[PDB]
Amino acid sequence: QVSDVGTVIQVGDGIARAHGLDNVMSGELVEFANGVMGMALNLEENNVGIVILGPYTGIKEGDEVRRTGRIMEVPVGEALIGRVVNPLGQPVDGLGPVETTETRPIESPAPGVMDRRSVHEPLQTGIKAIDALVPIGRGQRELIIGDRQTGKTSVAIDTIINQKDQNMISIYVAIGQKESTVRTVVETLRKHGALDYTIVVTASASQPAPLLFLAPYAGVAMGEYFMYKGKHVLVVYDDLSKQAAAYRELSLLLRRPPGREAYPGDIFYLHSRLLERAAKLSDAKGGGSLTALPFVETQAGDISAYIPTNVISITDGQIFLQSDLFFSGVRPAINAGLSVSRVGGAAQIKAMKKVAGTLRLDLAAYRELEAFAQFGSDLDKATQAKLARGARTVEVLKQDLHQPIPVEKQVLIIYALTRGFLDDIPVEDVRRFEKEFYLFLDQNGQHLLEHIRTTKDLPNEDDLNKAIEAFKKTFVVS
Amino acid sequence: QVSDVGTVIQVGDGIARAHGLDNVMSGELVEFANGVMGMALNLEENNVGIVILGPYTGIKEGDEVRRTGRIMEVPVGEALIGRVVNPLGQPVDGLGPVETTETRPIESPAPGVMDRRSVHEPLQTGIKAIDALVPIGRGQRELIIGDRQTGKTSVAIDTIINQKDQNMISIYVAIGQKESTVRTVVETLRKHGALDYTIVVTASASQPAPLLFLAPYAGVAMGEYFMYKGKHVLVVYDDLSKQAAAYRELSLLLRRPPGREAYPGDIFYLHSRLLERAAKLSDAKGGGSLTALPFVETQAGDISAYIPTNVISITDGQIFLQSDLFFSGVRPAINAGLSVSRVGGAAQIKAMKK
Amino acid sequence: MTRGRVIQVMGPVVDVKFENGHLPAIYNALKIQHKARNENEVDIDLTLEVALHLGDDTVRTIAMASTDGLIRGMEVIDTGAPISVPVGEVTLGRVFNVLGEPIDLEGDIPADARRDPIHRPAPKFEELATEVEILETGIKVVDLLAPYIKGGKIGLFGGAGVGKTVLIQELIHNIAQEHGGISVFAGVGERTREGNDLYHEMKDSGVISKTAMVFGQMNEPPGARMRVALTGLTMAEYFRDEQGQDVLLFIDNIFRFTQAGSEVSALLGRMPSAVGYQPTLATEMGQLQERITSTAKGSITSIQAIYVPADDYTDPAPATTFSHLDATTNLERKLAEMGIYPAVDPLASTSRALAPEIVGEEHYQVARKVQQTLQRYKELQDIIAILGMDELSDEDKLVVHRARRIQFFLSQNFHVAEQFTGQPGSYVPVKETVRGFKEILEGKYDHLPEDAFRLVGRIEEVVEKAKAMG
Amino acid sequence: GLTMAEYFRDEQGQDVLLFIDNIFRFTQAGSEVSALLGRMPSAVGYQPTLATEMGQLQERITSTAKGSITSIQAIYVPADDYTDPAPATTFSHLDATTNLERKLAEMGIYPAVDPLASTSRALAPEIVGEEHYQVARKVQQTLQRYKELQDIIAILGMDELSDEDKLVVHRARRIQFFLSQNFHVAEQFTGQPGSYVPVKETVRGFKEILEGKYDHLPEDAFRLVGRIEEVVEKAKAMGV
Amino acid sequence: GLTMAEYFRDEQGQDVLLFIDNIFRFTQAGSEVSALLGRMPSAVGYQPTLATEMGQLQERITSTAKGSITSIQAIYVPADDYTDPAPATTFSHLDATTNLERKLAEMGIYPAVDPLASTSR
Amino acid sequence: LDAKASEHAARMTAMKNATDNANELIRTLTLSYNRARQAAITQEITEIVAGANAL
Ligand SMILES: Nc1ncnc2c1ncn2[C@@H]1O[C@H](COP(=O)(O)OP(=O)(O)OP(=O)(O)O)[C@@H](O)[C@H]1O
Ligand SMILES: Nc1ncnc2c1ncn2[C@@H]1O[C@H](COP(=O)(O)OP(=O)(O)OP(=O)(O)O)[C@@H](O)[C@H]1O
Ligand SMILES: [Mg+2]
Ligand SMILES: [Mg+2]
Repeated sequence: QVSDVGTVIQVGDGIARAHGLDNVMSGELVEFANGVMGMALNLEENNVGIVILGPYTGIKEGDEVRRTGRIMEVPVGEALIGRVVNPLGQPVDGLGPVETTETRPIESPAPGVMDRRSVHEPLQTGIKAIDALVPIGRGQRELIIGDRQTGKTSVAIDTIINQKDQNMISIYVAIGQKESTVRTVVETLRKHGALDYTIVVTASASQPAPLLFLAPYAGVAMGEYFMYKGKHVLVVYDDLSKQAAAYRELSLLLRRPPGREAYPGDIFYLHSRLLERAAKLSDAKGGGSLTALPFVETQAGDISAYIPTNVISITDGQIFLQSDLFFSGVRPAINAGLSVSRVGGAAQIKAMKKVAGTLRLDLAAYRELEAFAQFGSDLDKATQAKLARGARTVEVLKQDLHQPIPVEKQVLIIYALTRGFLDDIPVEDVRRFEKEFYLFLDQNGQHLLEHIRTTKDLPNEDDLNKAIEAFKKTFVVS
Repeated sequence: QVSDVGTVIQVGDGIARAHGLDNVMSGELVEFANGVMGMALNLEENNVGIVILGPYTGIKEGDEVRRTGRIMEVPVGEALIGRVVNPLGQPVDGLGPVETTETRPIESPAPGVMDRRSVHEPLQTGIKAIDALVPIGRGQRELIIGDRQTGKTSVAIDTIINQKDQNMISIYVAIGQKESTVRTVVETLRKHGALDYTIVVTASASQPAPLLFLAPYAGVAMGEYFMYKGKHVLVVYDDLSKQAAAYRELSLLLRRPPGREAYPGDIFYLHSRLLERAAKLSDAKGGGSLTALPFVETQAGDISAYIPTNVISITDGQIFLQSDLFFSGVRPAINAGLSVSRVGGAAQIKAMKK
Repeated sequence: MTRGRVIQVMGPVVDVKFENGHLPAIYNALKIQHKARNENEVDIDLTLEVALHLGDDTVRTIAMASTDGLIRGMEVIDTGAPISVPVGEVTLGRVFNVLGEPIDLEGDIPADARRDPIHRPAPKFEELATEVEILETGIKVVDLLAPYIKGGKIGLFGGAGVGKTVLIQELIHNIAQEHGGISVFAGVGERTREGNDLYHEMKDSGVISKTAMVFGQMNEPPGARMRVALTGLTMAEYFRDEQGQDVLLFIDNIFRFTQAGSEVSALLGRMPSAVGYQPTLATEMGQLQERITSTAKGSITSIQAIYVPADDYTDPAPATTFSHLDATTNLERKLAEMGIYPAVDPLASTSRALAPEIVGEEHYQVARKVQQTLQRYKELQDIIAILGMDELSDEDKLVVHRARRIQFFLSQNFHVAEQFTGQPGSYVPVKETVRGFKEILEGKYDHLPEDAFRLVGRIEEVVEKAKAMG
Repeated sequence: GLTMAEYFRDEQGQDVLLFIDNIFRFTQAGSEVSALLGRMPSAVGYQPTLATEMGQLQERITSTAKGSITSIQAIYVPADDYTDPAPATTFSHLDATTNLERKLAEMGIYPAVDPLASTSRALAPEIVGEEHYQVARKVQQTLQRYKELQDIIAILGMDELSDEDKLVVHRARRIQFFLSQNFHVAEQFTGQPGSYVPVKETVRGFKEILEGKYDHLPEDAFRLVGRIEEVVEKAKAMGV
Repeated sequence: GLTMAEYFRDEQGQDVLLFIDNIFRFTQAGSEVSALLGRMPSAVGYQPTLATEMGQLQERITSTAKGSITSIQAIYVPADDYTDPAPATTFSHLDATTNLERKLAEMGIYPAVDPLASTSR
Repeated sequence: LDAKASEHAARMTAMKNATDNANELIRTLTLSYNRARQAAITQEITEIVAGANAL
């Protein structure tokens, strides 16, 4: 007879409808008889639509549902560092209770237009092909897009590992992947030592659709707690497409008017809500910032689908990865042509800004003159030199797994390539030269390495060229 | 009372439902409380569906609706010449009221098979290309088709201007055009002196869809008055594409299932019963005529689209304007290959044939 | 009696049941002000807009903010009018959201300020001007090859790296200097970071003191993202109707207006149309666009940035938008990288006004000749890149000689470029620019170096620059 | 109309011609009504009962022992799409079909009959004759080869074909033009009067063209003539 | 079948192989039952719960500390469209992928195991 | 020498024509692709909505 309980009328496909609960809030969290949680989404005139956050098969028509009095929230705190949790905050690593003391709601307003600051600090991904051509800055939100099995997860893991010395906290969100893959990733992070400043959020494929739908919001809610106290947080989403698929399932099962490709009306509102909470806070608010790296899956290279187009419009930049280029030895496989970063320049140190100006033009020239490459071996003025330099560029861009390169060494190698020192070394000796160059530098270039690390600016031309010429003479040509 | 009075129960998107109105007939005009007119569309068992012909923000659930007893109709008369009116016959130029004394229904049957006659009188457009290659006779239905910015409006205006000395009455119907463009067109006609014999019917883009849907029928109803008295009339529709869009919007709001390109099934019947009312009458019927020049806008010059093919199936030929040829400096850019006049040749003076 | 109660919440769509005989009209705004009675509730400050009358004394509404925390049965108040936003001098230099509340940290507007409804019918037929006028922007390329029309709509094609914000700022500056008219910027679906950058740019340039900015950002609900353009338009219409001014209006991205309308239609549950758009696409676009006109006492001129989905110009949204345009401006990365500012494409840019009836015979002839010369130069590019300049025919040599002069003279030194370049800006009347182009075409300055024509403004400054260099 | 004709077919035993100006409007009107009757929409918005209604109309138009009805029906194809359900369902009810083509119409070829898509159950060697059958099959083969060559010819011209394929193109263009004819009723469109060509003359003319007896005449001489002799008549006095 | 294999894994600690032919049929059966149960179809007429059902099936095939189940699954590709939801949802679950290329299949060279379209972890 | 110069001129002109024809063909095919894309999207959404309001 009270307004704070209810009885279930319909059960099926992970949703329910209850009679009663006259005083429940829209978006509130509710509790079923057997103990599984729920969310009230549709408040009809005489019934309430509830999505079920767990195994629904234990629910039968006629059992009781109770209020909780809280809009959905997640635990936050430094105790979550190093743990693996589901979007509800309950640990799944098995290492005991999580021991938190604070909570933060899932849906909170984004920072206003007057609370933000222009992006000016660099985020060192440790990948040459990204730090050279596609800069990423703290506070920027960048889209990483590619086909299935192209290396996106490897790129994300490399980025997360590379933040070891930085004063940054990394969050990794796994939506709709194999629990085996998630455990492999956790093992890799613990192996490299990154699991003492990282939180992992898991919503695997066998889980009910609402948990997948809520995982990225749990991730941003956990990040914002560190962000608002003056820290830098990096967030990674594994599949916004699977996010969209889960939301589509929930919407259709709740019987809302279907739109294009059966997606509900506010799918763009959902992704905008998610990706507009990352920003660089103004100095009055605090020094903190949050940067987001959503992922999107392309079906056989199609980039014009509804969800990929929405995400491309929302974010500030794109990095495109291709299966064929991955097969062609370009291990990180960034298609530098149609990838872009709108925050370039401010997100780079002075040395990188100086050395990366020439590289894009050379790579573009190679890409557009490739017509004379396969069919060729004819004398020419430009292409005889332009294709020769472009091949060396493509060879230099390549990198091996789980070995992030410091920004100063990236600067030095890019300077060497752009100054023509590679113009005689054989193309299959280019990578050997690069490895030998790093090995030579680590001992014979302290006055360059530390100078760059201290001043953010290029060393003296005389000293730098002298060291490069010394190594170049030391080099062995096969 | 619920016999000649009703009460609104739903309002939305220009569609209203009313309880009562037992004696209303299908197609009757109903007058709301605040003076906005409507048309009784569907007479269901307990409620009447009304299409609001105006601004529906001032209509609220519970408002009173009154019958008028008149089938949907518009005023006609010589007093209408030189004025600018909305499809319901109310002036918008601000020059006072219109003193017509009689009306004609919007939905009227077309002339029969035995009432018509062969087209034999030339209609001079004053454009050398058209009058020499694709002639037009009185009573013909000729289509003008081409992409945006190809001079269709200018062609219509030139034709209307050239009728100064011929005995003709011109009716220019503007569906979905910008009010600035309609104002400029009216000023051009006034300067050249074409408002001695012209009526302008306008339903701009900001108006609700039902007025755009009704406007061409109002125009042809105005023309038929002179047509059946033995005069010659010319009617121009600025574009039937925008009327088709308005009708698609109305149908989808009424929740009728869409067909090809989301158009309703009766989109062909929408235009056929409009263009079938233009004809050359017989000597016994009076010898009057009505010539129609509908416009259709294409996308990238594709004439295989649904609406262009539908309209081509109805009219007696079409004049195709070539977009890139227009871009090349020849402004009356007539694609001679795709332009044909089926009832031409006989409708051309002897001098031009040779 | 103006008290209703929430009866149903379905996300953004909220249903309210009013007492019989007191239903609010369509488009009216409803307000909810709920304080948490106990610890099991949350505070609510939410505004709703009426959309339909469902019958049974029920109203279906669209929310202007997040609906989380609503409880069935709380009180709803009817304001008796649509959303109302402040108008006048108080709006200059301020930043607002869709509801008309100041977003910048400078402080709120007093309740005694005048406010106007967002929804109003378009101006009548006889209130319109009967003639076409040119809007003299003072920019050489725009004034010559793509003139602007008082009350016309202009689409702006481009992106990042091509100085779109610089062009916008210069338009605002020139209009406010030479005509006295203010401008309004409406950020429909703008990225928040880009909006912050634009605000700081305008504050640096000093045009913020003579413009009003309204922001509806991507994170907001579809109702707000749909209605922000109309509040911007109302803020402009006040100055058009009361001050009799020539006012600029900038709509940040008009495609997002259409797609937000589509989302709202889907939420209200109406059947889709071609490629899934709302049935009322044309009607909504018309109701927005027809209020940007030139009347007997003033005008509003709109510069609109347009996005083309899938690069298909036949898509219904661009197809409907282009039905209202009177001009076009394309920004070219080639020109921007080459060094021409404002980097407007002299060939791709078009205008309806460029006709002898509207502009004049001399201007029309000069513009056509400039276009032909640039087209010929564009033709000779390949044979130049392969054979070499001296290999050409003599007349082609003359054409190539003259074309670079024309290309550079189309550049201009903007006032807002002073803060970086150190060079004072210039405003060039259309008569001066047409005369200068006539002189250059007639071969009078074939002896001056091409670098004298880089950034000069009038035709005297190129002579002075050449004389100063040598 | 069908009932009126069936009276003469059955009661009096007359041979009856039946013309139907457009049979597609019948199904279009059916679809227009179907929504209001409460039926559910079908694949392309048509009525669910499209095939049954058309069948019930079509099986009445048949020739029995009492009399013979020969029916000629004009069918509209919306949006030039031959896969639309209304044209797609009508195919199974016909014996001989002629498929008109907009592309052939624009080239000035009249009547614009597609020579490949058009079919007839009467094209068998024991019905029309061995010679007629051979000529028809050879003409269709040549036009099929010419249709296949279109992509190469468009992308890089006729200069890189082989000698045999060039001869195929040379024959095919002339044959395609010769299939055009000047109708009696097209007198009002162009002043040229019409012609009536017997089947024996048609077969002999196409056999001659296939044998190469007229390779030298310009292709424009074959347009809108009729008999093969008029081709030579037109080639003379044209400048040849 | 999976229930039969799970016993050998958990109860006896063995190593098991599970051969499943035409996963596409398993997807299509659910796609058929969804319409009959009366739920609004997905993008290409598939059921709304395609991903959830496929995950709840596939994720039970794992190697635990007690034992391992390895599964080899054949998939018919509908009309060679790899963008179909049934194969698209499968890609995110397979460690090794072998592609039977139609180009090699129809030129007379079998087993049509594509040497380069194949991927493997 | 004259014959070789003529051969290279012929190659230049003919290959220019071939490239231009390829570009025009690509443009027309792209227009057809856009029409097909829009038609497919419309048909998909119409069928989904019919199956949804069937209940
Ligand atoms: N920089 C690299 N160096 C060496 N190998 C790499 C590199 N990047 C990716 N790879 C290899 O490419 C393969 C695919 O990469 P990865 O596992 O990250 O897939 P993914 O594209 O993220 O796919 P999924 O959709 O399954 O998440 C792996 O075998 C990985 O080792
Ligand atoms: N015969 C002509 N001679 C000279 N200029 C012409 C001619 N016809 C059109 N133009 C020019 O082309 C412009 C095209 O505008 P017009 O409205 O006439 O064409 P439209 O294709 O019907 O346009 P829309 O449907 O977009 O309103 C005219 O404003 C005029 O400048
Ligand atoms: Mg992944
Ligand atoms: Mg026009």
